[PDB]
Amino acid sequence: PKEPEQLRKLFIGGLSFETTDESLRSHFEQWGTLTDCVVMRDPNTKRSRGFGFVTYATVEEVDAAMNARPHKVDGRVVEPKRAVSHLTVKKIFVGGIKEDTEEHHLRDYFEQYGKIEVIEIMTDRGSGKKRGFAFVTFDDHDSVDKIVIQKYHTVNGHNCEVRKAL
Ligand SMILES: CC(C)N(C)S(=O)(=O)N1CCO[C@H](C)C1
Repeated sequence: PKEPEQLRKLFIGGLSFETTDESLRSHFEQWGTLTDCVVMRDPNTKRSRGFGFVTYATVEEVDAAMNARPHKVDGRVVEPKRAVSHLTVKKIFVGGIKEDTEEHHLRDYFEQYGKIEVIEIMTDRGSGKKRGFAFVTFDDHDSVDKIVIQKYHTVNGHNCEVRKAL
């Protein structure tokens, strides 16, 4: 069946106050079927709150929209982010990699989530031995958001624990 609706949503910040449900939909329908699309407004004045959300039919459509950033909607570059599972970071902790996992193992796996800028395999300050964890820094937060919602990460045969790093 369908992926959970929460994983199909994009929170769009930085909207022009002139953006409407209809203009937000017309824009974001370029990357998939929208089952929902709302501009948040004040309950009394109806003036835009400057943000809204869109819900796609599939996760692949969310990916397509994110890959099409930057989005200029009604003349203003907006800020789409996947729904919270927002702590917006570009770096992950990767644990459980033991002593045999190398840079290329992490690169070959994680490069399919986003563009990697730094891989830091952690070693012991005294002995230089690998400590069994690493940090990966990407050029953009959506890579991290995609990573941390997965139930599982398998790298170099290890089932890894992956979390946002700050
Ligand atoms: C040993 C490991 C489990 N940590 C406690 S960490 O390496 O300090 N680490 C640094 C902060 O970001 C990560 C989420 C956590």
